[PDB]
Amino acid sequence: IDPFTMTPSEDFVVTDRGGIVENSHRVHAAVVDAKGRLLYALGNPTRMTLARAAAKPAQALAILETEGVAGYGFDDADIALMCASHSSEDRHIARTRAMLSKIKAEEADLRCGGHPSLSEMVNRSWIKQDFIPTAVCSNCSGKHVGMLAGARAIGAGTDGYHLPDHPMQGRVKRTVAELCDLDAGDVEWGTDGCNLPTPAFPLDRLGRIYAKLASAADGSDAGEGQSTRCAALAHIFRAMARHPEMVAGEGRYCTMLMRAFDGALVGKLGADASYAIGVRASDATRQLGTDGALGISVKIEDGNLEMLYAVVTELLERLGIGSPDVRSQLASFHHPQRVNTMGVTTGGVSFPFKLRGSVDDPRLAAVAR
Amino acid sequence: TPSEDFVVTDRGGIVENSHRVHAAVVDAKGRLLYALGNPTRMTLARAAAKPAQALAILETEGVAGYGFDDADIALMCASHSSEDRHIARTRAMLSKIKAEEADLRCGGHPSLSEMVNRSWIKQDFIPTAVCSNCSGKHVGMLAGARAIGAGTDGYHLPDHPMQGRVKRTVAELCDLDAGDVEWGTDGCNLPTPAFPLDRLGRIYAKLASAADGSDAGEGQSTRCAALAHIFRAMARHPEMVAGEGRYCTMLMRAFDGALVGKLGADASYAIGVRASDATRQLGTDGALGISVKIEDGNLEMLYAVVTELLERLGIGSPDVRSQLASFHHPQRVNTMGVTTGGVSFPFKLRG
Ligand SMILES: [Cl-]
Ligand SMILES: [Cl-]
Ligand SMILES: [Zn+2]
Ligand SMILES: [Zn+2]
Repeated sequence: IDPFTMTPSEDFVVTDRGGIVENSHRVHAAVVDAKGRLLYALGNPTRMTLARAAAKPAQALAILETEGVAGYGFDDADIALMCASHSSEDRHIARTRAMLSKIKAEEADLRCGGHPSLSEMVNRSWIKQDFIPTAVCSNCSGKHVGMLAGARAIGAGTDGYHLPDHPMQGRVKRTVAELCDLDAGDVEWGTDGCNLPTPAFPLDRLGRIYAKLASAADGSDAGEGQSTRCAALAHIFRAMARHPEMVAGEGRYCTMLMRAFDGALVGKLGADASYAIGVRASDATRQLGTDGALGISVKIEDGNLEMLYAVVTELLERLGIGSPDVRSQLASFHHPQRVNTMGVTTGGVSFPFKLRGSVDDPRLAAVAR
Repeated sequence: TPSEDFVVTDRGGIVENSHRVHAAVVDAKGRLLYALGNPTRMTLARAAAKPAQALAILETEGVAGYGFDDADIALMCASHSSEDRHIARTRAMLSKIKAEEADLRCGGHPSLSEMVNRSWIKQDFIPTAVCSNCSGKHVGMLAGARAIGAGTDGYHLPDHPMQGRVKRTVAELCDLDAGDVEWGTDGCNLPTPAFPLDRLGRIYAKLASAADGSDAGEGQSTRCAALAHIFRAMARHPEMVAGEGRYCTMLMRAFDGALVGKLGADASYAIGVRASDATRQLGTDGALGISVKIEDGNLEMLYAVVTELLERLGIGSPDVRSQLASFHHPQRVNTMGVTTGGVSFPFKLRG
């Protein structure tokens, strides 16, 4: 009610029914440069956050930096599937089996389990057949095959490749902290749905990982000499952008986003409503005030995915990233339909949040909340 | 100032999501006894308003002649799972009023029970009007429109006398002026009210209080008698109010007449508790009402919080509440059988 005392604690996405507030959801977001400097924020941009599957490009880097993995001949689409929370479409299952074959492993070697598909259409096909998904159907199956590959390549057991004491998980933990530029004690660890260790760290550092992806892609495309790590980051970016259907699937936000942007960015979902985007240097990033790549990370405090995709699409519009025509491929996510059982629209979504970082009285405190 | 009351989920002790909780616990006159969050938050009651809409139906002149029974009234109060038995009862109620499915003005939707919906998907079933979770309410409004000789084609429109009756009855049960109730449109295409959350608790306290007064042989107005009947119908036929496995059904079965409870979509909940040792211990001499809203709309968190609140209020025994253990602490087990996290209730009741 007072535009001059607005605060991070008031950064919301709200749904209404005939103008009456239905639900409200707190938003947190960080927009960072290629070194992690914070450029813009919503909510608490340093919120300690479970990255969930948005950490997968970092886990893929740990796989690709494992000595001997290159000999298996994983291609870009295989790397994309390592980075994926796929919809368990037949092509994802088939590629998982092909990756198994490249390392001479079997489905029984996987330590992830089946689950209902992340795609409603795939799940409808499974329901019709009373199909029970198995390990090879896991949305994380590509990451698991990559972890198996790394365990085999260094001569570790494949037994227990998913456990924290295994050297593959030691490599993951170190790689995540290094990409975030954190000490190990500033990264916390739980266990994911796919039964791997999964990291939590300040939300802005998830943005920093993705800014580093995009920055590495810029350096590779420009022909700059790169470290082995930067070359591997550039390869991960390229793989995701070239095979975005491996990263998610038909009708999925990550796939539709990356297809619409045609190489300009990569993006990835984390469960419980986190999202991360790495944006290559562009006219839009320069207008935001940086000379290199950019990273964006978002968390919806209560975990609602429909709201996450609406907010991410709104934030891209506010940041001037893309064109209206590019972002219009995402219109169904930006303003989710609210049509009742008789075809009547009953309400909608609104975005009463305010990006900070672009000028207010110096006496307005922005308390991260 | 409202407290900062949350339910919080974790993964290995690391915070995953948090959800703001609003709750009101009120006496039979609506006086606020305990609260979480903002107990007066303006809130869409959604289907938690259905007992008030059922009252408007039952008070309509001539509706008694159709011979609706207790299970029919329960289905008027329902957000049912569209099980075959709910559809069958909808058709039986249509027949009682000499109407047809084509007269309904609600539409089909995926079932509120995931198990039912999977069964529909396997069979390529397209739900129709008679499968609406609100089908019983719609048959009741048809019945009221026909009973007073109003048109049936537009019984769902705000300008129809049945909707005028509903709008008046809701404000009267809330003890609000008409202008203090706001109205939107529900999923089933009826007008749907919003009012302060504590007033939703007040409606359910009046249900339970009427059940107590009928049980006790008090001189009741026709309205209190009808409220008592609604309470009794819900408690006697809780499977009509929701369905197998649903929180409302399991809650009411566990309590065996001691309370009624009802879900509103987007995570509101209302309970009417008959006077008991537990209510007297809370400091009231009559019935009480409980209303809850999860700010972000998460249903799993709603049922966890409602069950936690019952435990904090002492309502029921530990043995009775243990039937709801699966809702109180939702399972957090991964695809390989490993427990990955849990739910916590850092909130504190304000008295
Ligand atoms: Cl919402
Ligand atoms: Cl949650
Ligand atoms: Zn995983
Ligand atoms: Zn309805």
